[PDB]
Amino acid sequence: QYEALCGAYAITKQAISDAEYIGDTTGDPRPKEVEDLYIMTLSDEDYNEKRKSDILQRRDTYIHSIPANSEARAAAHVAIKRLFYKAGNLSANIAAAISSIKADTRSAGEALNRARCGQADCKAPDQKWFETRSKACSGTGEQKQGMTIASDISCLCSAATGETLCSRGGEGTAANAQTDWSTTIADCDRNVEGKAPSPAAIEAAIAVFRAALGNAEFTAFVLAACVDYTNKLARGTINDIPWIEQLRTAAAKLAGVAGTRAQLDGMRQEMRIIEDQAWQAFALAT
Amino acid sequence: YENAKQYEALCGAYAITKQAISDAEYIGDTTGDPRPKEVEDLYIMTLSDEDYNNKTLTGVTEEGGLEKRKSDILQRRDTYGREIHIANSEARAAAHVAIKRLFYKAGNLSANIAAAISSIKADTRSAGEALNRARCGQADCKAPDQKWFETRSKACSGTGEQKQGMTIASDISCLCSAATGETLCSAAATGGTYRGGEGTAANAQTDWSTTIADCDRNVEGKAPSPAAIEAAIAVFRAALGNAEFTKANSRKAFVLGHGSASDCNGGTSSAACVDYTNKLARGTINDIPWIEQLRTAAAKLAGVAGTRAQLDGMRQEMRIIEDQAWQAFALATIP
Amino acid sequence: AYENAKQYEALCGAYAITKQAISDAEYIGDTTGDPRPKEVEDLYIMTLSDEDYNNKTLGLEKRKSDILQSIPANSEARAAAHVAIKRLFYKAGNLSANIAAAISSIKADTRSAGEALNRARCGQADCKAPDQKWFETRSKACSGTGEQKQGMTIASDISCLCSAATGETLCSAAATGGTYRGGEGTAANAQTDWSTTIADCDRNVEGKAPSPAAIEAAIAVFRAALGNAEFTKANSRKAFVLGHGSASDCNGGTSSAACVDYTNKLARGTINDIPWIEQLRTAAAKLAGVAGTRAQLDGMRQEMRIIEDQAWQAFALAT
Ligand SMILES: *[C@@H]1O[C@H](CO)[C@@H](O[C@@H]2O[C@H](CO)[C@@H](O)[C@H](O)[C@H]2NC(C)=O)[C@H](O)[C@H]1NC(C)=O
Ligand SMILES: *[C@@H]1O[C@H](CO)[C@@H](O)[C@H](O)[C@H]1NC(C)=O
Ligand SMILES: *[C@@H]1O[C@H](CO)[C@@H](O)[C@H](O)[C@H]1NC(C)=O
Ligand SMILES: *[C@H]1O[C@H](CO)[C@@H](O)[C@H](O)[C@H]1O
Ligand SMILES: *[C@H]1O[C@H](CO)[C@@H](O)[C@H](O)[C@H]1O
Ligand SMILES: *[C@H]1O[C@H](CO)[C@@H](O)[C@H](O)[C@H]1O
Ligand SMILES: *[C@H]1O[C@H](CO)[C@@H](O)[C@H](O)[C@H]1O
Repeated sequence: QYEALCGAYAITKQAISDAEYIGDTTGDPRPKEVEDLYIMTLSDEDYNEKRKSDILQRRDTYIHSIPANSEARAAAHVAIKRLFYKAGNLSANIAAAISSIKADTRSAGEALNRARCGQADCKAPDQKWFETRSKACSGTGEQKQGMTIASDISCLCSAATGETLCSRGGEGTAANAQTDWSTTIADCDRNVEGKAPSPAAIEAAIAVFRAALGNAEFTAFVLAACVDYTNKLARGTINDIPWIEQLRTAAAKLAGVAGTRAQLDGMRQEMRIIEDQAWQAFALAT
Repeated sequence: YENAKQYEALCGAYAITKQAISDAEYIGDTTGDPRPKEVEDLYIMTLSDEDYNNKTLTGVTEEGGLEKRKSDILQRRDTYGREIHIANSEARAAAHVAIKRLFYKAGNLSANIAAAISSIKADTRSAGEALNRARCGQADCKAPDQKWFETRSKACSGTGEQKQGMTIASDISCLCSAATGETLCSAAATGGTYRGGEGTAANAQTDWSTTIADCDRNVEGKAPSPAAIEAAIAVFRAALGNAEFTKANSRKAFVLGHGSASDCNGGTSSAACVDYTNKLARGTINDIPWIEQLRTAAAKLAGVAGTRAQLDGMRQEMRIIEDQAWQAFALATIP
Repeated sequence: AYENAKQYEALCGAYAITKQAISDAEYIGDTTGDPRPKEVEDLYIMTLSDEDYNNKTLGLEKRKSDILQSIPANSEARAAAHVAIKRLFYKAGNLSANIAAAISSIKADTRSAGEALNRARCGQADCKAPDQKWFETRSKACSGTGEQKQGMTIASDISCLCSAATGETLCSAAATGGTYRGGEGTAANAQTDWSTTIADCDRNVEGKAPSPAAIEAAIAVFRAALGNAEFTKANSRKAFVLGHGSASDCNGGTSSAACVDYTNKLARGTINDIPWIEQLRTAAAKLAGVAGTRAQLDGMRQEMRIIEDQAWQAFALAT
């Protein structure tokens, strides 16, 4: 077999790229113009920073002025005061939304890693990744079945009677599994160029796993073999078996990045709108 | 122990049909959808003494609340101080048309916003009817009764009248009901009633809410997703196969069963099968009646996502219309 | 009998998407908001000063009388509302230019996507009529014995998988190709074994607009069907074969021989390296970029309409 096992390894060894979701970062801060225009409309008390220098210069053609010190300067100010506040109070929402995405992506990254490696220590092959071959692949004494992606490449790919079909029944092959990890990866780690994670790719891998579920050897939701996920299955759902649940939790956090993406793009457009709104309000002060 | 994977596929499809599509999961918040009260309140301001009265009955905007608020709009809702919310300069009149332009546009958008909501309401209910039409033979799917199955001969083997795939239940009933019993489909999977070729849909109903137990305990608190429908078909097509049958009209890969059969309208454990060759003529699994309804529901669930994008965009225009109204209101505050 | 249909249907789904039209106009809304709003151009002349008001710097009088069904009075706003309109005027001027580039970017992206679909089905971006250039020899298209032009086209893999001597409705619900028999690659014989084999797919086509997800979905369908666990000797990776089973060659005489052994063409175990899936991915990627550019297009149209609203607010100062 050995098809969904290495496939899930590539999906767990994908690359979460926060930058490909956050995107612009240029319109996210409060537009400099709605801040420069604001100061020039501060009447004759608050205006009198080293930033007044950048304003009233850099015409960019070959841009700003102190308007009439009448009520129109304050009349324009109260118009842009909300425009100034709206950008600043929207940039915080954009920044908070970015932190939501960054938390979700890494959390989905942790779930993707914790699905394969232990916690997040996949930099080196911990021995806790692989367990005994009676309580982890058979689950007799303790119900510790099918824990990780690599916790299943031990059974059906160790012991005897196999012509690399999956490229110590009862005992623990922890070190042999550590060696079998090197042999197994050699038939893997090709990756898929690590393009990006996708919630559909997790469901597709999950669905592909459900296809290979089944075997007609001697001791129903199984994959000799020594797998028998029915040990910890409890109710038939794979929502109990660990690595499927960890993959699903990662998809749930990854599902939220698109929702914040639609919110985030529209908020940036509003900032671009608030720029154009402000210039047509500086004319209020003639 | 025999037809376990096939049940897992059908139970997966049943799960989505048992899932509910709440309308508000797509419509969302509607407190900002209507015409903003700020742009309305600003419109009463730039009106002068004339046209500002209850007796303007010939033209009234939303003054069915007997006006009243016309003079009470000038409130004091601010910070520790009171600032917000009208003389009668030429700027007052010149600001009215600027508000009137956005006052119209906000109201038009409110109608357009409501129009997109009605599209979502219709599509979701139309989609909801489709999922039901797969689980039952109706758009309601209420009582596990009322004969939404058919005879064994017609529904499982397609001998008399080609009626395979009519409902996900019929395919579940045929696959999990035979004389020979085991943990074939589920734990309590014997299905003794629906055994003979003459076995009517009543027999299936009598052993329906006994083999469907695990499925209803496994439907989780999620919502149907168009990928979930396509996923449900993927596990279904993966399980379709039984290399043993009746030669002609035995196109396998269209058989949901096991072992030598020669029939699926019988008592043998093997006859716990459904041959679709007599319905899947075109050659596609997607021609099974509950597959099309699954795809019909998934298609409608993709349509509401786009209308949601239109709905969200309209509320953005409404909100920036509210801000632009204050800009036009600042025209009047000129000496 | 039908012994490759599970493999055939996966290939037929891809052929269905390639035989589908993207309709370059479905991703555009209208040519109303795209051009510069004439009202802003109209309001430009109502405050276009009194000098340069009819001085066309190489007409203006016809446009100044065009406004017939307020007054271009010489006040401050005649030069104090023009500046606000000027700021808006060229902002919408660049915006409509960017809109035109976005439309051209969409059209170029859809054509490149549509070319890729034709490239996967046929080998060229012009799927006009069945040509011998579409297929190649068994040695190349199916068995990989002599050259590695294996996954060139879906059309060659279909002809390799659904054509052999021994074959009763091997797939396609009607007949089996009887000329592409063994070393006789005869790409012309694969052309004779084409219209008979491909007629079911020319009925499975529907009004399903070519979508990025459907292309990735059909690839998953092919992934499931990719397998032949018996096959033959070294460099015969059994997971990367598409056939009945228990063979030693591909496209020979046996129905089993109707197989495609990508082992020689494939590398790093990535099916996303067979020619047709590559093009399918290229088409899917470009189609996604169409969605992104269309999202920009509607956003730009939104900014143009608000610019026109700002024009009156700027122009209302002249009263
Ligand atoms: C894009 O917007 C800019 C905004 O300035 C336009 O630039 C002006 O174009 C007018 C055209 O008659 C010239 O007279 C000005 O000298 C330009 N000013 C500057 C600062 O560039 C420009 O025309 C717009 N369109 C394009 C294609 O650039
Ligand atoms: C924006 O936030 C400031 C405080 O940071 C607050 O004083 C102001 O009222 C807010 N205005 C808006 C429009 O949100
Ligand atoms: C819709 O727009 C038209 C434009 O003439 C306007 O007369 C009408 O009042 C608008 N709708 C509403 C509900 O205001
Ligand atoms: C299913 O039922 C048949 C007929 O009784 C039996 O022969 C098989 O052994 C069983 O699995
Ligand atoms: C399916 O049923 C047949 C008898 O029809 C039996 O021989 C097989 O063992 C069973 O799987
Ligand atoms: C190819 O399939 C045919 C069916 O027509 C069978 O007769 C052969 O044995 C097989 O190789
Ligand atoms: C495929 O063709 C081989 C040729 O030997 C035959 O043995 C198999 O029975 C058939 O399916």
